[PDB]
Amino acid sequence: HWGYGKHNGPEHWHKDFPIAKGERQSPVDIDTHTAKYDPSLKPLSVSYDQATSLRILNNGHAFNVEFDDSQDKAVLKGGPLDGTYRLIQFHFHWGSLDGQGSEHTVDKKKYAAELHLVHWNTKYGDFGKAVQQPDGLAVLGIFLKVGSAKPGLQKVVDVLDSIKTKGKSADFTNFDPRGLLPESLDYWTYPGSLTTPPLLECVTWIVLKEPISVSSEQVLKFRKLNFNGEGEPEELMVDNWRPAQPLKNRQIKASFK
Ligand SMILES: NCCCN(CCc1ccccc1)CC(=O)N(CCc1ccc(S(N)(=O)=O)cc1)Cc1ccco1
Ligand SMILES: [Zn+2]
Repeated sequence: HWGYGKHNGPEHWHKDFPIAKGERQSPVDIDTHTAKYDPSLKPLSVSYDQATSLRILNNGHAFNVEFDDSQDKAVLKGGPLDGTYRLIQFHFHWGSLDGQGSEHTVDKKKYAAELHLVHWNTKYGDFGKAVQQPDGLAVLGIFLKVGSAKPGLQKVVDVLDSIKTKGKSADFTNFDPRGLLPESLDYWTYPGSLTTPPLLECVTWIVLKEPISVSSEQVLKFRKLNFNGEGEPEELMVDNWRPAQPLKNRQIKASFK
């Protein structure tokens, strides 16, 4: 159905998902000179000590590392958020070359990739209910630039050969997502949407200012994945990012001066 090619990519999504042209779509460009410091914003609380990763899945658009979200084990709170949001999965968006790949941009700069740690508001009971609410999800976004290797990413990189094609999964227990964070939790925040269909306007976005560095070899392995299923013509999983969407009547707030 939808995808990232010329015939089914982001410019086509509105025909099946008319919210694609909505009032709070993501991603957006973060204009750093226009984002206002909000001293009312609290420090983020990232509590991943008890995270329970389970499985890694190639879903035909990215790969997801899935977590046990049946209890409050890995949660995001504070910052702009009211209440408690449970980690359900993380995934990335990346490019065919290092000069593109991120979904959010910073003063129009594109990073090589972007990590999304996806959390749902426990007041709605399950993820499917949460996505129907304007405050249902919180996605923590982290930019990736190419330079030195990220040691905490290597366990992900090394399993990708086992999930090359759409629909393949592999056991992925005991992975610590704290190894994917940068040092600083300074962030920008704004109300937005899922960046893939169904594009629901249910996300509080929290985008960290500090990128993580990954090595060229690490991102090259991302680019060896396939959008296609096994025994189908090979289409490399690259450029699985949606471009920036109109900001409309929204303000991006900064946690830092
Ligand atoms: N059983 C198959 C799992 C598929 N799940 C169902 C999970 C579920 C849990 C409890 C109750 C019902 C369903 C749907 C799902 O995960 N999607 C991807 C969601 C998603 C998340 C982050 C981003 S992003 N890039 O913005 O971070 C973009 C999209 C599609 C979707 C559908 C509706 C909203 O989304
Ligand atoms: Zn995403």
